[PDB]
Amino acid sequence: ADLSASVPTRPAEPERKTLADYGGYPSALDAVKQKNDAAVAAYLENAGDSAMAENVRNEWLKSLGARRQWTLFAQEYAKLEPAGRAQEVECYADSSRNDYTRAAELVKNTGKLPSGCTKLLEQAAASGLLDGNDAWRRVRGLLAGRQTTDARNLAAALGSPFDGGTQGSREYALLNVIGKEARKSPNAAALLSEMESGLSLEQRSFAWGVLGHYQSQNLNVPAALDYYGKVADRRQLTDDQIEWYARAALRARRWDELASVISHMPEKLQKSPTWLYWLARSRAATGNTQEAEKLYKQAAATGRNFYAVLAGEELGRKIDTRNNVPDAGKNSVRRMAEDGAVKRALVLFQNSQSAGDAKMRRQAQAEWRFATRGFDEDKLLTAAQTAFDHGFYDMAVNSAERTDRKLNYTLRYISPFKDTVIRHAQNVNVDPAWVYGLIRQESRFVIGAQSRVGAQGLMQVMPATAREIAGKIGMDAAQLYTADGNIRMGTWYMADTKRRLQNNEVLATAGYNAGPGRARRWQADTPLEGAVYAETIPFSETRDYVKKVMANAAYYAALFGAPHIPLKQRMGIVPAR
Ligand SMILES: CC(=O)N[C@@H]1[C@@H](O)[C@H](O[C@@H]2O[C@H](CO)[C@@H](O[C@@H]3O[C@H](CO)[C@@H](O[C@@H]4O[C@H](CO)[C@@H](O)[C@H](O)[C@H]4NC(C)=O)[C@H](O)[C@H]3NC(C)=O)[C@H](O)[C@H]2NC(C)=O)[C@@H](CO)O[C@@H]1O
Ligand SMILES: CC(=O)N[C@@H]1[C@@H](O)[C@H](O)[C@@H](CO)O[C@H]1O
Repeated sequence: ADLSASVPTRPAEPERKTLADYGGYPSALDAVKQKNDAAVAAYLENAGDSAMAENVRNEWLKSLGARRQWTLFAQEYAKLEPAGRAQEVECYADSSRNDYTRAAELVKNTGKLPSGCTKLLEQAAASGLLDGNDAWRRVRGLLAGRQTTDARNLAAALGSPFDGGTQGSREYALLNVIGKEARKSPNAAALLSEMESGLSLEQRSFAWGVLGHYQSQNLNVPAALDYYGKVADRRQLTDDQIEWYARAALRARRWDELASVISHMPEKLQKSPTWLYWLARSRAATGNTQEAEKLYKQAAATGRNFYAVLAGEELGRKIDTRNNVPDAGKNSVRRMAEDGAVKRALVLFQNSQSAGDAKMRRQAQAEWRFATRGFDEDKLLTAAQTAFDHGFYDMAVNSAERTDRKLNYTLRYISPFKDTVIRHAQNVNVDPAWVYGLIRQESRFVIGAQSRVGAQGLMQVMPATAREIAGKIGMDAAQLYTADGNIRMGTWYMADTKRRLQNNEVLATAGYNAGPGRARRWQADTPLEGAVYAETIPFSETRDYVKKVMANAAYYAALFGAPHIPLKQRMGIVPAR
């Protein structure tokens, strides 16, 4: 195979123009918030075809839609690239044309939606254009999610308001069971059992789903399964509720019930790597061996993710990190940087480095995603190398991981900084592939990374945690902000957290992100299969984090040439508390 040399040649602008436009970008976003339409229009008038312009235009359109300025809205909406239109902007545009095409899928969402989309659904409901079953499921989901005003407004649009005498008032009164606080009460199940006979099938099913969901996410597995067992129509459940029913069944090793629950999930959820793999494990455990193999093949086909790897291992396939494509040609790598949109991203990236401007760097990321948005796989792999060469490490990974068939593992799983990471890992006796896997997920190798809550650097150590580490290993807490000190702190904390959690690497990974006390709370009174512990982590961020860090670690270990450790063995057994 050759990679194609075809690269885009979009109009380029001088560095001066890119930097001038960025100079005005924060003020343009402020002008949207201040409803200074003349200022926003002036910023966009001579903007390049950039992510800056797209972002300002999208934010402007949300404001124009909220203010029902439809002539100007329609004019600016048409200027967006279709794949660049924000969800809420699309909802406003369709609503302005009385087109409720999107409502049939949007109403399946049981949580907060942007205002334009929330209103699209209310308008569809008032015109009788919503499926009633789905609409009331959304009302219930909003009630259980403390979106009470949105629930009230949708019920009113359905013709049954909360202060009416009918269905809406009954749904609203059920907050004494399904409220965020009510559902935790020791008497919630007794209260629901007393009123059950007066509830509809759908109200009963949803309310038992709320109580089961709370118990399951609290890891009270027997009670969770008792409550979920009372759900007569499982399709009434929110997606989170039915996934937490599956998680309780998985954790209890109820393979039949797990398969039954998965069969009631939306098709989208059934076809996820998670539930393809665990349904396959259920079929294996019940002696449905050929069907297990079929499901493992489907899970393995979903990509490079945690469950695709575990599914491959059940088929006898181990990770193989050789590339199945050649390197991009160097002339194409050079010409890619000449494309106007790629150049703009590289200009903002390089100037963010030289000027120490973290906000400019974030907009450089946005320009990169914008520039590469439509790219076929050959262009993605070419642009990934362009990014890597310029030191734009997170965007090298971003572009390389977006392919489906053409795999360059050296750009998906970059490993800069080995002259620092490897020795710090060795010094505390921790697996370097695990450290690289953790860095990839934490920062994507961005030296200056800072999360919204203040986690800092390559290894995303919190200032309060850095303070404690510094006091234990003879450092100044400000070394958190240097690459070498950050890696020393993060590796030491991986090792210390592991020591505190029965020396288990799965617990340590969870504890790094959620705190050691959380990781320990999530253990059971008996041992847990490692992937079962991971899939039943109550915090969605940490659950996703553990699977991504451990899958990354498996790829790094293969690239590093370490003795082979199957991912299922890396997950191993999480000990009883
Ligand atoms: C929004 C979001 O999720 N951002 C995450 C960010 O949370 C991740 O950072 C991790 O956060 C967790 C949760 O706060 C940190 O856990 C705490 O860690 C400290 C230090 O180990 C624990 O305090 C100590 O507890 C012992 C036991 O009782 C006491 O003896 C000590 O006195 C006490 N020390 C101090 C200084 O108080 C604390 O209990 C943990 N919290 C909980 C709830 O268990 C964790 O350290 C932190 N990780 C790092 C590497 O800093 C971040 C990284 O994944 O990602 C996101 O930005
Ligand atoms: C810069 C930033 O926000 N990085 C976060 C990190 O803080 C978090 O621990 C991790 C969890 O998946 O996800 C990364 O994207």
